[PDB]
Amino acid sequence: AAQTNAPWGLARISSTSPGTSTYYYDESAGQGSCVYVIDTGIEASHPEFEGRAQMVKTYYYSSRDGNGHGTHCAGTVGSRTYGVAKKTQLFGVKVLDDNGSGQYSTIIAGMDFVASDKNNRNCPKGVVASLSLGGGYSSSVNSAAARLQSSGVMVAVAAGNNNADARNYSPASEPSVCTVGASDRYDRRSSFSNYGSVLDIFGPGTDILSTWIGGSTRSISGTSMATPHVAGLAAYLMTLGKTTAASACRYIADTANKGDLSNIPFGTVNLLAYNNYQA
Repeated sequence: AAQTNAPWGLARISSTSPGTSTYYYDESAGQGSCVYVIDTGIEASHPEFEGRAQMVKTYYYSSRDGNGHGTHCAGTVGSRTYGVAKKTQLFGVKVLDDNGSGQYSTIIAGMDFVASDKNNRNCPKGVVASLSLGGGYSSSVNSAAARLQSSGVMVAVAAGNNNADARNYSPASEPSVCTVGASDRYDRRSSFSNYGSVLDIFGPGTDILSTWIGGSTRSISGTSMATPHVAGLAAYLMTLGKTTAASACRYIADTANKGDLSNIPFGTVNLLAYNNYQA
């Protein structure tokens, strides 16, 4: 399948070169997979989600996304126009308040929630969790992400936006999950992207158009935007049967575009997420 005039990041993940604008992908499109977006919530009524999104848990007075961040990330995973995996099922877990903040204890509870809640959902092709959040190093936060991964969920986490080594941030620094840095449309490391040996992969993160609250759209930047590209890619590849939740991060690294990014510090992987789709 071909989506013309796609957001640059979608075109990038199906291309061996920057500078194109059509997204190519297998029409299975993540059908039968599920992606949990652990964030500020999801505006499930947005026409872009087509009834495939739902809130399943909140720790606050509402499950609605009063911020936009979680809706944007969910749109990059799975919206019809802005999403990588256009037929996946999206489940929102609101661990962040409408200012975008959350206590680590709540975030940990949300991760353990997903590890159990997947057993209440129909995801025959597999389960992914997208975590566009983080703060300073916490062994307890890292352990929660490790448990979620161990339970059979492909965990993708943001590297962080400090232009610093991600070893000092959580859950970015957890070795067993997929830690995602950000790149721009010219294949440069995004100016804010964290780096370091703990990164597994880069995805598009600068000037990413996606869904927003109020039935709208906007372009924003962050490792928060790169992470759902990778989460959606994992769901798409799992639906194709090419990999599993336990092996998808490594598979994405195996099949990435290699050595094409600029300003990658010595010792950080130079790997850009790529779907290897042959139309």
